[PDB]
Amino acid sequence: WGIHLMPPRILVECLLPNGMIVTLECLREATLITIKHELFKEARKYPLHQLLQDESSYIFVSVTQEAEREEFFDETRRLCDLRLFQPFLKVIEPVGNREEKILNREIGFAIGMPVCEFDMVKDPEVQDFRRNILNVCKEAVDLRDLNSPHSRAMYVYPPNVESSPELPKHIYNKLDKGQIIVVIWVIVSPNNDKQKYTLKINHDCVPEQVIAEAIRKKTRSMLLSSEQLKLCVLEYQGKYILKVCGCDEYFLEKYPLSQYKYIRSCIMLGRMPNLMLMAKESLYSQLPMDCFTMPSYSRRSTKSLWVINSALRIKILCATYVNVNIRDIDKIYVRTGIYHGGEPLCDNVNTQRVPCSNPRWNEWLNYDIYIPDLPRAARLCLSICSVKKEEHCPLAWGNINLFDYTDTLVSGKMALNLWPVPHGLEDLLNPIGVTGSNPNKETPCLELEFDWFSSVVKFPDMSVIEEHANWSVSRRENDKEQLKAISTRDPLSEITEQEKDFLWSHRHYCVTIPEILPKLLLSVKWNSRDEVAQMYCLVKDWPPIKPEQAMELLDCNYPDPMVRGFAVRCLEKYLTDDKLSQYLIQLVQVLKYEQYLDNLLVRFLLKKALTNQRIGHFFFWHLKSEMHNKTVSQRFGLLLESYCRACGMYLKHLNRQVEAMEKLINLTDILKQEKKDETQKVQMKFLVEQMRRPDFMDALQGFLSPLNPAHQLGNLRLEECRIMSSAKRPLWLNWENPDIMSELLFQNNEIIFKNGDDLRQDMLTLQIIRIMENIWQNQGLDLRMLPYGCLSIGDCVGLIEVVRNSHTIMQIQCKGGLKGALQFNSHTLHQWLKDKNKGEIYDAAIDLFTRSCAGYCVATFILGIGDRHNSNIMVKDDGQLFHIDFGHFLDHKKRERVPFVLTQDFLIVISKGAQECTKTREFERFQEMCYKAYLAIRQHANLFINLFSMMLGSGMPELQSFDDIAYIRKTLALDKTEQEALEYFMKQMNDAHHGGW
Amino acid sequence: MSLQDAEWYWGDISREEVNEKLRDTADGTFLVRDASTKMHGDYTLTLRKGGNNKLIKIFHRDGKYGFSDPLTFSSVVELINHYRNESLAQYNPKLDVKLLYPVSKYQQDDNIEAVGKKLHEYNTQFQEKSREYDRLYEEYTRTSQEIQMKRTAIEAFNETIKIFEEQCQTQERYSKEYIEKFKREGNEKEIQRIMHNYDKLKSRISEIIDSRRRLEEDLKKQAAEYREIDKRMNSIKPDLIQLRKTRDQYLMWLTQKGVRQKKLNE
Repeated sequence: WGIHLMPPRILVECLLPNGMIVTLECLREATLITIKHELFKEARKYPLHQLLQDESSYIFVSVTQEAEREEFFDETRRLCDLRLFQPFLKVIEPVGNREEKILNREIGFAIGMPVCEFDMVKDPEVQDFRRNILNVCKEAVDLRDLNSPHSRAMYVYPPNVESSPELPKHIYNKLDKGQIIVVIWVIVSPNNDKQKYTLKINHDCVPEQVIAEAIRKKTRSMLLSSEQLKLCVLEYQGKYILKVCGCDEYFLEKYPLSQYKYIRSCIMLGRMPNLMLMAKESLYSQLPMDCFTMPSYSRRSTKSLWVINSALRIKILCATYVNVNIRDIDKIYVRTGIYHGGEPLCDNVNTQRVPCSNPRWNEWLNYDIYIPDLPRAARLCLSICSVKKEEHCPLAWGNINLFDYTDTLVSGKMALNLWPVPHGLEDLLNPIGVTGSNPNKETPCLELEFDWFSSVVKFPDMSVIEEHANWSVSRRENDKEQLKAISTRDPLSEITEQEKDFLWSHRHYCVTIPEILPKLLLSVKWNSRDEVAQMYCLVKDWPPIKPEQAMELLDCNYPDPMVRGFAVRCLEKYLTDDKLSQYLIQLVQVLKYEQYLDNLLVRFLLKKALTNQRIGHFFFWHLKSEMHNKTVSQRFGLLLESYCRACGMYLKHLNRQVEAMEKLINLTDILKQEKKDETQKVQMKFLVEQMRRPDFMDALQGFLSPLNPAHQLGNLRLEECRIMSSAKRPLWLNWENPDIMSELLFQNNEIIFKNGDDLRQDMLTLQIIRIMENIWQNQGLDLRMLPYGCLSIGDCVGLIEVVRNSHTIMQIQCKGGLKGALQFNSHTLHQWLKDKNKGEIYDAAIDLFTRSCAGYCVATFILGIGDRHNSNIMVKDDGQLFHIDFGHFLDHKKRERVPFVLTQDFLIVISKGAQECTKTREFERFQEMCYKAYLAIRQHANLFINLFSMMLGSGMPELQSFDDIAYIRKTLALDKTEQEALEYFMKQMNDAHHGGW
Repeated sequence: MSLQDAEWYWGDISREEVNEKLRDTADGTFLVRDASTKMHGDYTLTLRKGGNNKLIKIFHRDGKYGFSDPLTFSSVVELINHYRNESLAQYNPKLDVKLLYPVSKYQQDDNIEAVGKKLHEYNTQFQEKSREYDRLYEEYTRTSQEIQMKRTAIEAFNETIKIFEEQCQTQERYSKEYIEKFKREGNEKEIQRIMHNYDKLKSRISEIIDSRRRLEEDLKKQAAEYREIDKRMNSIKPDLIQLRKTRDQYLMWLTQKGVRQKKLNE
């Protein structure tokens, strides 16, 4: 195709059913009804017109740029929007239901691949999944249509609330004797001028009580009977709801007003809550009805594993398409291992070494494991390695589940297309990689053969396993201090064989301390039928644990389906929709570790995603952003299908987002590769020209922000849009806020669209920063951080929320003057804050600068973030300091680093312009903030380590193995006492600043 | 005879470093560290069994050592030597393996400024060949992207041709009988209009198979460059780890006397 845009008029070749073909000149913008009608008016000039019916009996088909033979049922669509590979149309008679096909097209646009590609999949697991997961779709659709229209509004506009109503006393103390004042607004005229009604109310009033005080204040002089007032209250309670001014957030549920996140922030920031009084019928009006039509594809002797008396045995036959220099290396061989998660169940075994030019072994490999001892989650990890001291390295890897999704043991010959080795991985095998076969062509194909035991073999039912447990089991103070001691240690603590079998010995006394379950499970001999059978019984009746603990059991160290099932049941019962929406990035990544498409976790996530459109929004984008990765493209694809097929009318909005982003990447691709030989000034005059296009304007205007769909993006401010002066040249974008009362929130919605570098390192750090900020607030430390919005929407492409009224400290240094010889004046920053915080607010700006500065020192040190400099350190006009561009973390490349060094510029702000900054009382108070913040993270180090370990399979090179996470165990000094940790933190800070600590 | 001189005692190296020194090694291989706690008296034994690295706590209680409450060893050296001959089944039948292979703490065989110079060039060799591989990796993925998109374009050509070929079969079906009538009616003009269009259909279809061929040829030659880029990457990957191994040992060999020379060298 290779055409950016069709000319205004083009020649399309139309293939008529009588055999003729007609070259029809037609407008680019022309719709198919226009094309089909004028075609059959042109067809009359060609032979064999008698054989043609009325155009009503035909539709067009063609081949898209995705190689899809698409039937253009939706004839309202525009020629230039069809994604045509070639400008031709084949007239045909329509067949099949029209709604399924027009819906599948818009689903394919959303998920990024034609849905028909799923129909042509051999794998039975793929066809069973998309069939069987439809039940989760219907039970979620039924659950939102029940109790309409309120239930539907709760799905599309769910309450944005904190996890608990109780205000931390730090926040309650800002209230005026436990009360907050709010201004409630009303649009009163057609011209849309507004009225104000200011109230003072208890912080824990529910929205309906706020409605009651508003109508009471308005009717104070009406002389209402006590009952006549209540009728007015009932009326306005049942007729109106409250909306946040400037954004699409509504208070539709009777939570205490102080736990709605918008208002708890107004209490935190001391701002003035602005709420619009809205007629709830006017809200239900903008919620069109949507339905879940069951798709078309929803239609249409064994023995036990525990009776095979033999050791495991697998045959390695040959390989193909192996790419290696026959003259540079010596030989190749196949390395194999039997794994249960990350732990090999038995010692590995290799084939014999063979010349590169003849990859052929035909070897039976014997493994030191008795088949009945195989755990259910057992899997074969293998690779093809080269050899040339003696040094090895892998050429291509591949993993296989010894049991399929039907509980059967693999048997017979099997071909396995291998995957490339991930960048920077020297390990010979890749057990944490996905089980599957590379769909790419000409990839090295390794052929194997599994034993056939005269019949299909199945894993024993749980009924038989508990029998064997009872059969195998038949064959105090200082101890309970050990159990409580080992429970305390972090997830990645060293547990010795002495501690393991001690835990396994007291496995029954462990139930009294349920959070010990991760340690105990790691002590089980998973390569023994006996121990596993007993552990299943403990898990069956294990006391539930809190979600932040169960999330550990979903990482790559716990593959057993009974452990994960227990973990998932902990989440669906204890994980609030708030903390689900906060950890969603990890819960989506641990889907990769799942052995099978159909599991309890994915069904859990999909359900909550289809019953809470807030988490369903990022549930879609985190999956869509990774659809380029072929290793997971199929799983995430089928999952996206199920979602987009039942999410409701929100699909129409998602497509406007996907289409808008698609034109930002197409445009930015042209500027970075087609028009690369030009500077900024000449690229700007080209940028605006493309943005002047109507089609571009119609697409990029009037849609929802992917960073937060509550923000509507109205018309563009072209004059404010630009291409930024950075190496990768991103786009600075500015929309108007079309809210009726945008003037009360923000009229400028500014986002940076960046295409070039990977953004999911920043999503994680920004997520991490938000976590540690939240626990600091809840522990009395008011260290305001700024986890701005960042979202990866594709392969090295995403969006970044820009902070209003902020500058880099470099930009600020340039506002001042020079002092030393060719040296900026250290006092420029302080003079800048003074200039913008004159008077009594000065003591506040320095307090906000000191507190935020303390939080970013601790956060950056713990995480080993890339070195800070004056162009990635920023400070608000407000005085708040924050960082940007969290490129690397955990010390990525080649000592205990300190990336954020307090130059003199910051100290002369903290010390309010003194000379002996390190000796002032103001600086000693800043140090007290850091120490408390650091120790506060140490006492929450478990959930931070679990968050990183759940991201190991993400593919981020900064962390590939559990060893990479050890950096955090070092900066937090988890193998030492709190006192040794405090002393350690001071040590590193002192060395970095050459004294003071 | 002292623990400080034993080949298998590595001091305060990291758990992450013994994992690297034991990967893919044989059963019985073992090391000994100062426990990660870094507290006086405590040590941790790590031996390989069944493809894993088992951790064993060396307890210390009143000048004697051992794995259990009967601490029957006056020194940590005699404890390791006893099990270098007897099997660990004596402690735990689940193990049943003796310490067969220690990981010696010196193996590889001029002024400090000379080795500091030799380090400066060995590192430059490593750092510049690391840029070699990083360049091939981006050309490897840049080529991978262009290939799988050319494959879908060919499949698109395959679908268009299939559509244009059934068009020729429908033209020949519904035109046969009408051409046979126009010929005995003596109507040569209408037969010429039917063949004029048919010849145009038969011409465009050939222009399409030509575009498909020209792409098929363009893809086959790029798919070969892909395999060659993979060859030379697999040739650089082993050399790159080799040059990295000499870099780190030269760095630690020099860290014993030249902490400030490395500070200025790199």
